[PDB]
Amino acid sequence: QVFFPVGGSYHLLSILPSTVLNYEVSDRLYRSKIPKIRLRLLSSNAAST
Amino acid sequence: MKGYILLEKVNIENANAFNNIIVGIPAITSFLGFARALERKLNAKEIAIRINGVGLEFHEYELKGYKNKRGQYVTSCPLPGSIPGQNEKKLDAHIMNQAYIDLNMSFLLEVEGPHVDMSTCKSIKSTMETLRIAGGIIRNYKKIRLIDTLADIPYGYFLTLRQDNLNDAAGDDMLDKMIHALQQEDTLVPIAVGFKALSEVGHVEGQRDPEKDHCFVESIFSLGGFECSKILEDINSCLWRYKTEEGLYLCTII
Amino acid sequence: LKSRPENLSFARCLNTTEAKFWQTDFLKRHTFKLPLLITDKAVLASKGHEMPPDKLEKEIMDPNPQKSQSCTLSTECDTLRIDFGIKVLPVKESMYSCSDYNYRTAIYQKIDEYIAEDGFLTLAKRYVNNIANARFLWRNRKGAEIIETIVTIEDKEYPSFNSKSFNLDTFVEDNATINEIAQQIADTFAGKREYLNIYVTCFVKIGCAMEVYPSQEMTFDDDDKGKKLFKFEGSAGMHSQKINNALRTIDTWYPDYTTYEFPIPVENYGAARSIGIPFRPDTKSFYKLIDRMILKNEDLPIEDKHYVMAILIRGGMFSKKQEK
Amino acid sequence: LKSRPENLSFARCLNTTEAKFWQTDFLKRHTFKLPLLITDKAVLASKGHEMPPDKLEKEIMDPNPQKSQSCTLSTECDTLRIDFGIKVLPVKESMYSCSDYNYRTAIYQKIDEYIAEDGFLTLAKRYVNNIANARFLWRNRKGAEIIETIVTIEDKEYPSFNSKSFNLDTFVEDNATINEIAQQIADTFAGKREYLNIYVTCFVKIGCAMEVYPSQEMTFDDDDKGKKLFKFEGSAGMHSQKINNALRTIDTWYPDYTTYEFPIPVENYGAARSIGIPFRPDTKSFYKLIDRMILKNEDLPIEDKHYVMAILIRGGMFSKKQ
RNA sequence: UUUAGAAGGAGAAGUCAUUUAAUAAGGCCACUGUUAAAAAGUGUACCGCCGGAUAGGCGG
Repeated sequence: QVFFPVGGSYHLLSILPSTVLNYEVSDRLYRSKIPKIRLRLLSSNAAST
Repeated sequence: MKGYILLEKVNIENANAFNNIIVGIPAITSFLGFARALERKLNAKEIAIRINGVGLEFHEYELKGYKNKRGQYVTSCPLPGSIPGQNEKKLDAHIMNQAYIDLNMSFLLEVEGPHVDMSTCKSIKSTMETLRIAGGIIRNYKKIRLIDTLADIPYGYFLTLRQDNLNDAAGDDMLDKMIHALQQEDTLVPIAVGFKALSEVGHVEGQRDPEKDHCFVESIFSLGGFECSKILEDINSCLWRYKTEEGLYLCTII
Repeated sequence: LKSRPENLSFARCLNTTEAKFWQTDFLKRHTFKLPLLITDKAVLASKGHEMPPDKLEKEIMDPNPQKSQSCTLSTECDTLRIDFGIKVLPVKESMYSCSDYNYRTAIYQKIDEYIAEDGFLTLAKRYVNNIANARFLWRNRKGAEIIETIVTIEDKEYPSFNSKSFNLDTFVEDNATINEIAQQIADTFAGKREYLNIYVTCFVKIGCAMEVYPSQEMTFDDDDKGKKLFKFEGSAGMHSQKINNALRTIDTWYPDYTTYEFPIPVENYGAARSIGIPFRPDTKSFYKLIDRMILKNEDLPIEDKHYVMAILIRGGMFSKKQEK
Repeated sequence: LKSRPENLSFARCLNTTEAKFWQTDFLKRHTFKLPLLITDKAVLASKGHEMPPDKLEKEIMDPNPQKSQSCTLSTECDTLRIDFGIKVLPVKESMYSCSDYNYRTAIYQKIDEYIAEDGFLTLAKRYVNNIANARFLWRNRKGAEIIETIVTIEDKEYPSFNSKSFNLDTFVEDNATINEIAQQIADTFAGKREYLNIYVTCFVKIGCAMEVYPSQEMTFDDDDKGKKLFKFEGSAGMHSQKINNALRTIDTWYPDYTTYEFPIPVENYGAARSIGIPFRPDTKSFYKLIDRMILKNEDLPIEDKHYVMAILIRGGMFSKKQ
């Protein structure tokens, strides 16, 4: 959660991640040649949970 | 009495570097939030100024991890100490996605308001020691200077917005356009530039501060490029400033 | 005041940087230094790990190719030098987020009462004591001829220490340099000072062409599974997390201290990785003390106050139990 | 206590550095030394390996291009000089991790008892014996005229050794210098001192422009193929973990010792590559012996105590799955 | 008011035995370095006296 300067006042944000976009990006980067990272910092149990 | 203040060679360690689908340069919203926090810290003090427009000049970078023999990057994370909630008493803790980066960069702030002089630089120097940049920790700095000429900017590569290259590519959805535009030009990199809106303004049970307006957001991604300081066109065409619309909190150049 | 706020968080007031390793000679340690680099290596071992008595009969005589990395001093430099720095910020101006307001006022009042009563001097003296004995040498420390530590604040070069003549189980309170450094740290802790900067440099006479021990990275890869050491700007170094864990090893007020007689790092439940059991799994934990201090007003003993403020300096997310 | 803790590991107590190779002349041994570098060399074999008779007829007369490296002495020096060092640390202050206190106290008590009876003297004598007979030369020991080993402690230069007289099968404990050094090593092992720093310099006379044999790099099937040699600070050298294997050849207490009658390096299962058979594949292994010594709390013969202390000196990862 | 706030990856190790790179050869022709200059900057600081103070002060 962050604070954004809307006008002269402030708004509170509740940032959420888009996992379907992440999966699509993973597929497209799999079938591509752009430099990329794997980021295997996860386990099967955690991903299940 | 408008002017420009340059913070020279600021070193940041363990800065956050993991957006949803981006690893590397942190989001521009982090730098703008740092500038806003600096302005708020000064305004809470006796010196009253205002900051509009920030320019970033990269000098060095280093991702936290190592490089494979195949050329890929493998990122490292600190050992998770303890996590609140369930299973908070066991020695070993769960590991989520994270990345970190060290970077040494210079900042250019377009500051406006009364009493813009060397006293303002001294105040910013005194009050900048209790701040963080994108979750990182400031360690050292070269100096703070008052700059009105473009020729005084040291050597470095600025970061601008190149959404035209994104919009000038084939493909129906802009993911294909972004991928194709990245294939044409190796300089272009994807960066996060703001947040969209996924709900309506309201109040919920449990938040950082139950007085402001709550709104669930998403991460907004675009393209960007690196331009040398010696071949920069103009001072004004390198700044990053806020932009507010109907749930379209964003950072741009203008 | 019925319970803890739904969103309360703190930040660490003791921020350390990444250490960097240099090698030099003892007689010229004040003049020159040389870089220390990390070298890859490969080993060929034998399968000696504990195997089931079925697989053992099949692969007892099998070779074991493995990869590793190592750091080693050169053949003409016999002194290891480690430089780093600390930044100190006030505890009161570190509560980044607090949803409630009465709880914030109560926390400020209790912090002010603790400042008026003690003055944050015990914890400051303990931290400087941990600095002086060079506990930050988790492995290299062992087998050292001479250990020398030097502390500088901004320009004043305080006299050097001798970490060999310091027990790692007892704390010293009678030392002029320790007294003034801890007094300045306590001044920055209470709120009299906006910030404090400290620079630490340690020389170790580990021997000629011996082995030094940098920090080890935590990486995951399908093909490689070897040992990877921390490289900092092309030189060997130590993580800031590892150094910070040594500094906050001040907890001597945990239950059953008379059965163990060694300090442990301060944590929410008193857990330490070295021992494998939590020393505060009960009403001596941080949460129970902070409930017996703020929610129901009660003058806790001085040791529990020390532990609570030591937790607060460490920082964390001490919020309420979140619910759906 | 009933079982080993879920996390248990011992750091090593004998830290050997990495050898560096120099070349010199025997008459000017204490005067000068010269660097010994490594030279590339490509080779052309004639396909001498064993092949099936299908492709043997068609692929026998072909050449074979490979690459490799080599290290030989110069044409003016006939002596090879090897310098390295050892650091000795107490055995008790070596348990890196242990997720139990009862096990730690039991191990400390057992080590105190072993110090009470023996005092870590036999193992110290055997280690100095393995230093004296120059078992660490490996293939450089073959076909040598004079081997002279010198051990220096602090500033006391101990009298030189004649390494060829010692036999690689029996251990001598009657030497004055060997016992004098082993006393300090045992004192460091027990805990009377904090650390010991030994320095070893070996002179081997093999002949003019002969060949020396440094350690060979282990290469996986990723980069390339070909022989690569170990270069320490430019000059050739030996791996630190290869010298430690030679000084670890003290185990003469395994079963069926009378059948073979030679020492073997201290291993968990008693594996010996020089003969290819395992000497401790059963209840005489370290895992079986340490359980009866600590958990069951029973007395053991002093040979098994010697073997257990030798394993503890080397160190390892003695963890236990739940 | 910063995808905010938090963090010990650690212990153990034998890479190795062999080797035939080898035969033959035409680097060739042609060419404008040019004009102008201050090594002087004091060129080297000596005989003596009051100083009993290696304090500090006079004469040619």
